[PDB]
Amino acid sequence: QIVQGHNQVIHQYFDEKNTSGVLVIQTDKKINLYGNALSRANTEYVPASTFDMLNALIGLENQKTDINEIFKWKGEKRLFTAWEKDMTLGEAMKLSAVPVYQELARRIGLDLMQKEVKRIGFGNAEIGQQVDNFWLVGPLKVTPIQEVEFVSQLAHTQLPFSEKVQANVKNMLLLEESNGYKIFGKTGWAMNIKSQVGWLTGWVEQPDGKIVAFALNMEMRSEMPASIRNELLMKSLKQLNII
Repeated sequence: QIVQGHNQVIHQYFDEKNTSGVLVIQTDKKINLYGNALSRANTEYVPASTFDMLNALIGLENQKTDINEIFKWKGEKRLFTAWEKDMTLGEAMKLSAVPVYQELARRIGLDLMQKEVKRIGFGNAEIGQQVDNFWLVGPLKVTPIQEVEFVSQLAHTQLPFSEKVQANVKNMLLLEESNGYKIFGKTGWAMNIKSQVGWLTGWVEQPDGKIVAFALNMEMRSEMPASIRNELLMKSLKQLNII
């Protein structure tokens, strides 16, 4: 049941940021839509870094890597200085270090990747012929509703992967943690489109254990702070009494 939530206030929040966005909340097979551009909820977009969650699942499931492996930095200048080091898959997750996730995609290889993305049904499930950038520039696209369903299932260990793998990938995703409320998830930003999409997709684990999943999806400009996504998400979650 996908419905427009009580949206008068969150609408304003999106307006007051001069963006066009949607916030999708899933709380036990109720999905509510918020924001100032609700039609985004059913529009496919490149997932960008949010795909790392699925890449990691597939790689661990198929034993292409393990959570102790240290991915070596060979010495080349990377897009961010923070990425310029040896790191594990979990540290790569937190930093969204693309080269590590590209190295993992190339181990998985094109077939296995396509077969796994189709089995999971992630978005349009098209990865094309280039195994190491399909989630960055296309052709892979996915809706915000499809993303919230995906993270909700990960949070509940309901994806079609091993329980241990799912637990290991959840453990990589912790963003912030106060008042007994934990926020897990993954930002993404498809900086090269004709239109730049920003994601923050994840869930809240409330103190009593309950899970509320989210997927924020908005139009990004270069004028904006990267932090704008976390700011709009947290303001909205507070207004909705989810945190």
